[PDB]
Amino acid sequence: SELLVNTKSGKVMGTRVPVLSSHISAFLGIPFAEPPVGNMRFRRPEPKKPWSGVWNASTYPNNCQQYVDEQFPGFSGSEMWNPNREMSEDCLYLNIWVPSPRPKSTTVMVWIYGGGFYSGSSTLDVYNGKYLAYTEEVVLVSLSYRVGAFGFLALHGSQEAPGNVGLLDQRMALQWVHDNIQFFGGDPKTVTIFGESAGGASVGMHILSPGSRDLFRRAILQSGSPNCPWASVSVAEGRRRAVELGRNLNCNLNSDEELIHCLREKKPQELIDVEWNVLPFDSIFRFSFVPVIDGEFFPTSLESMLNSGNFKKTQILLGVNKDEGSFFLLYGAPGFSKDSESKISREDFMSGVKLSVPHANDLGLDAVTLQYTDWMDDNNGIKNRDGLDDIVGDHNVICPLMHFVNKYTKFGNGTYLYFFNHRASNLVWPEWMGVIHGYEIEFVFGLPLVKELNYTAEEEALSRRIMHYWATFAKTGNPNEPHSQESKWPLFTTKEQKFIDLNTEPMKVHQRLRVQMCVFWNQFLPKLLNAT
Amino acid sequence: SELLVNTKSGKVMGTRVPVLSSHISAFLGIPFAEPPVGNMRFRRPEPKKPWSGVWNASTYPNNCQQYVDEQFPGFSGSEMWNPNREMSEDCLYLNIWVPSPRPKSTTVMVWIYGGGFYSGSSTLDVYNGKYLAYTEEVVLVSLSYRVGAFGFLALHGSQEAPGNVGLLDQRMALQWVHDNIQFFGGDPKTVTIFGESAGGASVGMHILSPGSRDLFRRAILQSGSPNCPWASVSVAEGRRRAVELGRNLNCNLNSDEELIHCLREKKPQELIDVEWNVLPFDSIFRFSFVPVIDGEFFPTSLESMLNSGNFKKTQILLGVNKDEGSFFLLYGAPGFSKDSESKISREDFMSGVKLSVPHANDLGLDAVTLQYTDWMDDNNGIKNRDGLDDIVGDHNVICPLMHFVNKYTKFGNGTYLYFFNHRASNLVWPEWMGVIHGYEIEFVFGLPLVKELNYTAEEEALSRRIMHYWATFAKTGNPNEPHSQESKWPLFTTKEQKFIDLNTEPMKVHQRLRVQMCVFWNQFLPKLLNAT
Repeated sequence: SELLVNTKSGKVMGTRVPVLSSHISAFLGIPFAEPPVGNMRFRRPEPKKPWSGVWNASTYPNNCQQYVDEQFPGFSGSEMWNPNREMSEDCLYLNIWVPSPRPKSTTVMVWIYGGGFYSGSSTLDVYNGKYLAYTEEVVLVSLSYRVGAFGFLALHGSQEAPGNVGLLDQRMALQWVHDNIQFFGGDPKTVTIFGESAGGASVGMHILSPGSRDLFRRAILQSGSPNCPWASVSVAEGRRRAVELGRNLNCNLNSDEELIHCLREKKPQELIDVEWNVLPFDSIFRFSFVPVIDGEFFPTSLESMLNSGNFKKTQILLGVNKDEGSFFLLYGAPGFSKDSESKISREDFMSGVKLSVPHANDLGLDAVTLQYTDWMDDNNGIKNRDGLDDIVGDHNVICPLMHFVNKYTKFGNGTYLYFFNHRASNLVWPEWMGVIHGYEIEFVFGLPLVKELNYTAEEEALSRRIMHYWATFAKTGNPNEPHSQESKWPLFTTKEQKFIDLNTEPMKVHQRLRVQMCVFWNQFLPKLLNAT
Repeated sequence: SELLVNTKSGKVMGTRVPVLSSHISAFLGIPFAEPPVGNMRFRRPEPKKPWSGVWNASTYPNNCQQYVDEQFPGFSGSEMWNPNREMSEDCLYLNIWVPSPRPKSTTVMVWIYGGGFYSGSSTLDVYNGKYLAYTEEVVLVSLSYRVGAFGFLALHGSQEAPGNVGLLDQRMALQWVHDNIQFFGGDPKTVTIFGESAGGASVGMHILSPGSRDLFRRAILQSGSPNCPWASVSVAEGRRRAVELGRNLNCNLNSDEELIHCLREKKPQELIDVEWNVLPFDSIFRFSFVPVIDGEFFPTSLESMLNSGNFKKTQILLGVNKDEGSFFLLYGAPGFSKDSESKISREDFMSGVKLSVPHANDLGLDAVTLQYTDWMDDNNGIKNRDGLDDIVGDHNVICPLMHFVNKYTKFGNGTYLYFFNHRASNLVWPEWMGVIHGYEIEFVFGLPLVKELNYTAEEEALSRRIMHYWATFAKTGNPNEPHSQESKWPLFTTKEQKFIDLNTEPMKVHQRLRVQMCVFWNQFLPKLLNAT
């Protein structure tokens, strides 16, 4: 039977699903690790033990225990990101969408969801692999991993919570795809991993980490890179936050064993209720438990790794959205509202800068303010709003990704850069938010192809172009069709630095994506903060 | 007789001179102080002793001993600024141009020449007061003062070279105009002092210095203000340079008396041959002997004086030229040439920045470079040239003058700001230099009215407009005609910050003259250099 597959872990029974008035196979909730419950909490994942009989993979699995956004109850705009399944510590499963008839050895794409390392699910509607699997004829895999304290608590030195166990979760899932995807029709030597936000940062971390390098061929990074100021911390800050977490739940803090044991006796929702109380600064776009430079998963510091060429050399495709920061200002900076134009005063602009660059001294806050203010129109509320918006995006997503791409391209075997600047017509968020963080995803998974969702005809055309780029790149290492007549997505080179805009208009090639600001955030500010 | 005048110092015999096919009286070389020779060198000026008989004031006086530019022998462009008379330490005289018939009590204008405090003469062709005296019907006075070491050597604490004796020279001349201009038809209670470069800085210093405040009514400052980074030094740096000057001429340095006496036995040309060897840094737009904050001429520091409103409150008219820096880059920065487009490479751009902001640490040099570089076109030789040009002008003339005008307007009784951006058609300097430092002067003195000099018809029209502005302002405190139908030069206010462009096109009002950069040079950089 086409829905029956025999893997090295046991037999699996999938289910047939309808897609664009046709059908494909889906194997949902296949386990790749033992349930990390009880004494296993905070610990590294263990391989799932083989099972007898047939595993029923016809329904989605549970979602990892996580913080749930309730800033706008009912609002589809925000709930479409919340977990749509029972949350549980027993969350390590993966989903596979296979074309029909089953391929013999086709291209594989493994998706890693984002969520600031504190949230995210593989079962969201936006992440439905069937449209893409169907339209491009590839085996689509989406894995899951532990987030929040459950996946990133770090007490370096002990083996009960070494840290980065959330990244080890992903590596585990990748190891399974490597050892079993062949039985689903996929080609293990042609797997592209791709992600967004924290997922984009994760993809960049497997490219850097020696233990993960051999498990995939190519990589796609969307709005996120490993060297982002929010994606990692030192073992010291990791330890400092683990302790404070324990202090918030009144735990015996005499020793790591003391602390860990107390944290293991706690109910999931208790660690989550106080998780945000451990951040060192009053800030925006920063998260409690994230990856930590431990000397294992990451040999040395990320910057020296990028400078020494110590990382997997292959082809990569990456880019960012036009308005990456608006989402965090809405939820955290004073002055912004979901229901108003949110024109910001000088007062709130500067409060926003303090919140966006939390680690900067007064001299630094002054440098940032000067760099993003038009003194010929300093009280223009719309200019201060977009100025604040640019700051959060540049400092957190764009300038860090341009540093990675420029360092990578020096040792890589091919780079393709995009800039997504199209605001979907059916967006429910206000206009002042623009091309929002995470909304390029819907085009990548092809939601515009389904009429009932209500996208324009040009938006569906865009979705197919992007789906063909990602897929054609996953198969060949080049987003372009060999002898096509269409426009060519030029290659990014250390010299020319070309990139393309991605919208519903005739393709246009550009150069030096936001250089002015990137030089400020990557060369000047770091230096200033260090000398002072 | 109309050419005979009896002053409180003695009788003076002037001469009739032709101007625009007419005539006016001229009293040239009237002395206002005793010849500062011999033992009087470096000492404060003494009032000229009355004389019997008639003083012959029909020919220009000598020029103060000074450095003479020989960078372009023959070149009119540079020689028109060199002394056109025998140089001599006996240089303290003043020139008066009186309308004919002699007025009874008309407006007086006293001109103070510029020259970086190391050069300058009242007898240059460009400074001929007859055209202005004639055209606007005002008594025009041009004084002289000692420059270089002769007028600014400062050994604070001693009375043999207290410092600022060059400013005391000007004050002396002003005291004479105050006590005698009435006998020439001028009104002593309506004297406007006005100057350019070092002269503009001098005018601003009489506005600040308690001893000079009562000697004039209004002031006009062109391309220069008291708080310019090149116009003054501390008593310590003044002392440090006086000593080094003495070290260069092998003088006994055991005591001030030792040093001063040795410097007095030296021939004028000997102090001038080594004058430039005392600058602390390799620099551009910096001069050896300039005014010094001594606690006498200047009560406290200039910044606290401007902040406390401690200065003469009256009306002032000031402005700057579009390309104030090009002249110093040509003579001192590597890459620039009088005979080429001078496109600058990245190498020379940065060498230029090091030369322009001599007192900045590496972090500061980086801030400046970042603020003036277009990273989307960093190797564009024309952009690096104009970028360097903007830096020198902004840091040395424009941003400092905007700080003064903004501080003054808070306690003043009226401010009028201009931006001169018209390049004369007969300029002999290359085009890349633009609207050069000191070339608005020719329009102020009305040289465009004399056909033989070869100016366009619109240039002569501009010269009359400007001459009427300066003169109408000198008489009333407002550059505009009471019930005129012409365009109005708006008043500059702390709130609106309006200013006008001054060229051959229909007047246009603007706001916040170069705010972006002015905030950088006045608020951020100072702060950065102080914290680091």
